[PDB]
Amino acid sequence: SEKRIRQTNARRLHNRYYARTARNAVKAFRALTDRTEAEKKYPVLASMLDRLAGKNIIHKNKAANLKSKLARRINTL
Amino acid sequence: PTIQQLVRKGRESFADKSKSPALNSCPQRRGVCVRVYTTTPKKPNSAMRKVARVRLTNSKEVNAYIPGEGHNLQEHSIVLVRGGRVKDLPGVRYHIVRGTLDTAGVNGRTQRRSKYGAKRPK
Amino acid sequence: ERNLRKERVGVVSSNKMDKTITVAVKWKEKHPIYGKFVNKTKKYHAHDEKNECGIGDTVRIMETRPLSRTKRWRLTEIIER
Amino acid sequence: ARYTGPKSKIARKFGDPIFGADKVLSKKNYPPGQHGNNRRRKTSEYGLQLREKQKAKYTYGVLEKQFRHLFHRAQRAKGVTGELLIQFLEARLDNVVFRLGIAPTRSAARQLVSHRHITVDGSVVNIPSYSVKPGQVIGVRERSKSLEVIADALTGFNHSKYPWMEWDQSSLSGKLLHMPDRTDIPENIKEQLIVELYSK
Amino acid sequence: ATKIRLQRHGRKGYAFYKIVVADSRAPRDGKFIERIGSYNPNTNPATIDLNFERALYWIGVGAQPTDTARNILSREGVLMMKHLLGGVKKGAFDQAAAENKFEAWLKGKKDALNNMKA
RNA sequence: UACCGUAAGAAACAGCAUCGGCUAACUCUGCCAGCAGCCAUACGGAGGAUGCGAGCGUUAUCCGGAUUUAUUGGGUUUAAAGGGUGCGUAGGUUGUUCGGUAAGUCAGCGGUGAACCUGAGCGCUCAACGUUCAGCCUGCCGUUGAAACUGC
RNA sequence: GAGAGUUUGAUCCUGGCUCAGGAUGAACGCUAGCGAUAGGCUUAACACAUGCAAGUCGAGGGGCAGCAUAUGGCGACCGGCGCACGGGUGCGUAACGCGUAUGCAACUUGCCUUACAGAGGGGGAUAACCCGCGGACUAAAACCGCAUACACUUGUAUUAUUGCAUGAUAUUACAAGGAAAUAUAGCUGUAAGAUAGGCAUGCGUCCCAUUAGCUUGUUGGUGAGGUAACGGCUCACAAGGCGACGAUGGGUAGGGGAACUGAGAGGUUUAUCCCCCACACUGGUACUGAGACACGGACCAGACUCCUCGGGAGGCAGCAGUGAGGAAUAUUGGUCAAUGGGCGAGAGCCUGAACCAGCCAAG
Ligand SMILES: [K+]
Ligand SMILES: [K+]
Ligand SMILES: [K+]
Ligand SMILES: [Mg+2]
Ligand SMILES: [Mg+2]
Ligand SMILES: [Mg+2]
Ligand SMILES: [Mg+2]
Ligand SMILES: [Mg+2]
Repeated sequence: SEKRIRQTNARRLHNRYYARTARNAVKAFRALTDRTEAEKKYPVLASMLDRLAGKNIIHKNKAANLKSKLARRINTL
Repeated sequence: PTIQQLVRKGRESFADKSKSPALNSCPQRRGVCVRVYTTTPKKPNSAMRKVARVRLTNSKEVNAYIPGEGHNLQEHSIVLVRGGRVKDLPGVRYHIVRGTLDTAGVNGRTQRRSKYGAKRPK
Repeated sequence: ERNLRKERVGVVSSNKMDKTITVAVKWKEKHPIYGKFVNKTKKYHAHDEKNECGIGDTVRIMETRPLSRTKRWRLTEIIER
Repeated sequence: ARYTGPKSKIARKFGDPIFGADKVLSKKNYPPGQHGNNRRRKTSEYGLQLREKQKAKYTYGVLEKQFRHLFHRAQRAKGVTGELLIQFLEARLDNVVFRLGIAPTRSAARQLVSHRHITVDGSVVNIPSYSVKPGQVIGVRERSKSLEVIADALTGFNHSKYPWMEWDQSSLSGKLLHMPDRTDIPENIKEQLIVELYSK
Repeated sequence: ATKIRLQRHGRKGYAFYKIVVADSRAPRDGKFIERIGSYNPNTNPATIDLNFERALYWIGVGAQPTDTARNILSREGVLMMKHLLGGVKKGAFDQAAAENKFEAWLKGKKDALNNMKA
């Protein structure tokens, strides 16, 4: 019975770390102004979101929504 | 009424009422006799009927008629009460089931034994 | 090869909303018990992008996805004014 | 259950010796009890219908639930209700044995059927209420073809005159041709009274 | 996954099975997508009724049969690769001729003589 | 399935004055009771008879006759039941005729709607029951037509 | 598709009542032989002790206490899959909850099937073991990078066709970004299928008007955020929306097919059976997961109960005892032989589902 508790707790910490990292990266990217700098840091954050969706921490549709929003912003500066 | 009147209002149906409401749809009930007394019938009938005031388990007071020749019922006796009303007696709409719990069968019976809880003679 | 969304024909009952209108559709059918044919109406809420409808005009509406809270129809055509 | 009571009482109550021939029916033609042969109080039409139903039941050895089910079957079936009821009563296995003459009385036929001395289509059937269909073969079981009672019952029954029954003494068996008509059935039961009693 | 299995439907002491296509999570005698046959194991010839076309379709789309359902399908001849042949055509298996194999095996009948001479 | 030897191990319950199928004696307020009512063709016992029968009676609950909520299918002078009388809002109903429309209405086609329940089988020695197949789909939805009637 | 009696001195009406008939998950009284086939706490989502009810894989990994000289296998540990089903209950709920019929050009879907591609390199932890609760070491199909996917996601452009408005589909791309497992059967990406969910709609869905006004995210818009997904779902102008075709409030109830009943119309109930919904001592919050009201998971707050002085446990609406309540309802039974389910390459293991047996005037 403790095996389920331990596995659930370890997985909860593991998921929380990566989800929080991705959320902070998205929040930091949303505040950028320089178009060249935003275009330079967009690929790494897109990679982070797609890797999260692959690891199943978030949904592929959620990653797609976030990437679409950030690409639209980078288009409009 | 007109069809428009019936469309507007409609018809009403009223559910009937139980002839023995203190049973609460149970076929029988358990009770305790408060007072075991004797009563007089209506005008065209003359006798001394044996009735008991019974407190049912559902906290209801009933008047139950004790049938058969003679009984051993007293106060604080646990009895079984079933439905059935006597015509001449007013307000007595229940019967005591003989041969169950405290009340015993009618002694000396040979016919209609199952109605008075009398065992088959040897 | 589409799946033929529902369509209704009704009469505009209100237009005092930003790009939303109320359409009342009335019909007759027999009473389930007494057999008399009775009138009943049903109201709707439709989307009108161009605000091209007044009051009392006969309109045709089609079923759409939820566009708001209790707004599931769009205005296809206007049959009468 | 079975009636298994005295038979001359029922015979005298109904007048007709429905259980065969007896020496008691003469010099005694009154219903049993101390109140017999004291004139005849007017019995109602309902009483007459009831007595006809009881006569049929005591004749064929059938209890009330089975009789009611037989009436339901006749009502469902196509034809005259009373004629169908009498045909169904006569189509029972014990009645078929009795008509074939393997046993002297209907109760004797029922006892033989129950004790498994009767075969239907080559197989042992021991349900006395079994409904025999035309074209079937009902015969004595091979292990009991030399029973003294069966031999005595068949002695003198060389007639086998029933049109709807074909008897073969070589095989000790018989077959049913068709369902006989009510007029051909030799029973004094007025099925119309039973029909109205059960339908009203 | 989607499965081909039997629902027990007879009575006590006499089992009759309904060959259905059902989701594996469904109750044994409960919801089913489709009914494709019946199975009576009480008769010695082991009576089987089956819808060949529908059974083949469900096998094609990937329903997984239970052990007894697979045996029934094999006996009826659904389990074949004649359609799987990519290099041949009109390959009449004709195995139904051998699968007939009518087992008309009966039992001899004996009787006991009645020597009741008394 | 077969052999030993055995009628041997196996019947009660409720009625019996009319309705209701069943009768006379002995007792006698005790009682009975669905009703008419009875303190004896009605109470208790005895003998008989009548229902049913491994059951038979009592109570409770539900349905039908009950048209006692009446669309099918009731009424309102005197049995319960016309508002004290008008005007009038919503609603309900709308003389005759011509032409449109097709909402009601009518018709065709298509889809959809385990077990149980209905004719025919098959298997349970019969039967309950189990099972197969023909006959119900008589609601809903979609799509084509008709225009007598109602609606617009 | 049929009954009877009863108001009077007598009659014809009106009108209620009482008896006849059918049925039950019934109970009670007297009595009781068998077989078959059904059913069995209807009263409180009452209370208790014991046991069982969900595990499996040594063809994933380090290992080896129970055996042959790690090899048979296997306690524990890491890891994969399952426990969200089967099973139980009817509290709540008058609601797109349920029935019937549709829509999603606003959706998701583990295991299963098919088709097209690919399985290249590397790193760090920490269980167990060991030394004492703390420390040290280490493996994986555990976890995480880098490489390759242009079948996928995102952005832009071109061409063509087309729908029901938002639009949809198909070639052309350039650009960026996203995987894998090995052991003796498998793994990863994409697409289609099948299955299972979700959302939204037309119609139908109990009484009280001795309940007539209700509503301020409330009705619509713009934008943003969020979600699998559309949307006041949430957050930063206009005043609208619902209402005698019954809003709002109060009371009561899980809903259907069945079943019973009647000539029919209809009426009664959802006991056993099937489908949908709701729930798991009472509330709140989430986590894990393809999937959660989490039925043999967690945290917190309550109350109740039990065992212990530092505290620790339980939830009987899974199956059997028992007690209480009641007119009233059974064994702390056998087996996985059959059907179904989980896991496993298979053999196989588990299964209070199930199949059986026991008890009960018992239909
Ligand atoms: K007119
Ligand atoms: K999973
Ligand atoms: K098994
Ligand atoms: Mg019987
Ligand atoms: Mg008057
Ligand atoms: Mg007047
Ligand atoms: Mg990579
Ligand atoms: Mg999750």
